[PDB]
Amino acid sequence: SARTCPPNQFSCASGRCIPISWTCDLDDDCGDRSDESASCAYPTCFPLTQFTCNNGRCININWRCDNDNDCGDNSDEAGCSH
Amino acid sequence: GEEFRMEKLNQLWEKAQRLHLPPVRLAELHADLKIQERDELAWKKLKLDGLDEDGEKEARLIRNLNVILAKYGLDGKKDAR
Ligand SMILES: [Ca+2]
Ligand SMILES: [Ca+2]
Repeated sequence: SARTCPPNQFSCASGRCIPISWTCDLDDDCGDRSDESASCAYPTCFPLTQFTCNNGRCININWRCDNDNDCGDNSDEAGCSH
Repeated sequence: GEEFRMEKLNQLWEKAQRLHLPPVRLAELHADLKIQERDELAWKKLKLDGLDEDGEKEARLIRNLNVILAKYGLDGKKDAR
């Protein structure tokens, strides 16, 4: 069989099925092992919904939450995030 | 690095150091972080497998996190401060 999943999604390690948007995003799934970086080659981490953490890092663009300024000298918050 | 291949733990680990904490605290924190690290990684695979969809494992994590928060106080702007 194909065991690669439709183009709208992707197949994890053992030919499973996970949504395309789960690969290179920030969450460690299992495309290759965690489909993070070692899959899409990480072109500037992810040019979809990204914010730049501590001195040029890449975090979720929607990590604001508190409505103030996140990463820069310290992390975004690590409070209301998760 | 090879152990911590996730920025989530990396940024939290350094945050504590940037706030200035003694080695005795950093040691316990590093240990506690390892418990969460493996747990989240396991939970990730679990969720894909369909082992936890109700959010029981994460609820347990939150309870443990409460202990951690009340032990190291690493929150920020929870509401006002
Ligand atoms: Ca991913
Ligand atoms: Ca924020």
